[PDB]
Amino acid sequence: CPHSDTLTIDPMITDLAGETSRLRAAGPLTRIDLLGVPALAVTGHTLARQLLTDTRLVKDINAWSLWQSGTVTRQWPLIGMIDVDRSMFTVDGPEHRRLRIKTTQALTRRRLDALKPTIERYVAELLDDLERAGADGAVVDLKSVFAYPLPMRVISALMGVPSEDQEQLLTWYKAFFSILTPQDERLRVIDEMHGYFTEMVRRKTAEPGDDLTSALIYATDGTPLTEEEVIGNLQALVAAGHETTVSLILTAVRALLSHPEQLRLVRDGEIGWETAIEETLRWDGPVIHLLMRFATEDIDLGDAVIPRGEGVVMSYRAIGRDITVHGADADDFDITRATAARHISFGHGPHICPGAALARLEAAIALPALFTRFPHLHPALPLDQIPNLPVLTQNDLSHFPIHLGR
Ligand code: HEM
Ligand SMILES: C[C@]12CC[C@H]3[C@@H](CCC4=CC(=O)CC[C@@]43C)[C@@H]1CC[C@@H]2O
Ligand SMILES: [K+]
Ligand SMILES: [Mg+2]
Repeated sequence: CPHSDTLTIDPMITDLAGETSRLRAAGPLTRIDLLGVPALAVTGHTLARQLLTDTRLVKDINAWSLWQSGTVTRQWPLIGMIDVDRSMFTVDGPEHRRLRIKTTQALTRRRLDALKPTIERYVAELLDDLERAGADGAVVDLKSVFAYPLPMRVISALMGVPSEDQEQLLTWYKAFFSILTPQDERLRVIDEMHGYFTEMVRRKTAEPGDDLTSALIYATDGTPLTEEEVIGNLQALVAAGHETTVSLILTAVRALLSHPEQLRLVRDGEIGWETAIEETLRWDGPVIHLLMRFATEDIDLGDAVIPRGEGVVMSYRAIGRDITVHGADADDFDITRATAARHISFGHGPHICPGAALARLEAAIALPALFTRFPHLHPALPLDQIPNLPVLTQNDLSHFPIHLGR
């Protein structure tokens, strides 16, 4: 714990709070190390906003000098987070809008109303599971019984993933995200995931349905998307759709239970559940780091330069704790704070999250339904002793022991 001018991101997530504070105090641009690979980290709000609209920063991995020289390869444990197939994720420019449009149109709040009953149905279902599990005052894992399955169910409904394949998806993703997965196994899981979605796209081509995957395939709007692009989008939509939303639900519940006066505020209708959700995103949101962007040429920030070829990471957790924007109490959870909804936790610029409306809806429906159903819900384990899974880029809580109460 001597001074270092490069900040190593610990992959066991041993001290997230401290690391997040360190990242802020070294910011708003600072050198980080990711499992032995160097990059810059944007930890400031204003500077992130600027760079996320800066055209000289591209997603394409071939723009990465460390990928050109071959000093970073597929053996890097984080490689699956950026070296993926052509999709809205990995593209920039006029091409990019073509890859987003059907998704953004499908995920407008008004189109989402059609999905609302389905979400309600799954929330009711899994609450029933919660009732049965937590009977006779037993300790229950809120994640595995409620928060983990709900978002997969919902995104699978939207994309048209069959009910019976979802378990296997969840197993893959656990392996994919965990630092502890052997790299040879992770890459194999990555190939198996690719294989599954390739066949899902072929199936939806042969027999299209009332789902977004079928819309990605057959476009009214009216050049049709290629096979790589449909598959690519599909992958991005399910992975993101599931992994982030799980976190958002668990962190909201933790935040509110650990600040019961504030839970009271939303229950008695003085602050919207929605606002509670926004402050959760600012304070304790699903994304820790977002890999990764690359400079097509030198980028001059006045008293700093991002060199051509260099990798740039968006540290969205640190950005949410920005004191310049949120004030001295940034590190506090406060759903009444004036800047609650002024975060960029869904991102900014062209690559801004297209599912943001769905995420907000899922949480807005899930949270009041949870606490209405179980008003004396409380932790069977001190909330501050709930550990993160060793997942470096994602705010992935391990387990959430509760009693239904009463
Ligand atoms: C709490 C929930 C969520 C959080 C915190 C979140 C956050 C983000 C962020 C920060 C990005 C990109 C930021 C950047 O490029 O720098 C993103 C991209 C994306 N997200 Fe969301 N997201 C959430 C839920 C979702 C949902 C529900 C979906 C789909 C239903 C989704 C689908 C996508 C896709 C496909 C991309 C890549 C978009 C692109 O690069 O153009 N995410 N997510
Ligand atoms: C980075 C991310 C989790 C990993 C996702 C990413 C969307 C694109 C994507 C496609 C894949 O095939 C692997 C998972 C990834 C790399 C998600 C967007 C927000 C979320 O934090
Ligand atoms: K690839
Ligand atoms: Mg120094």
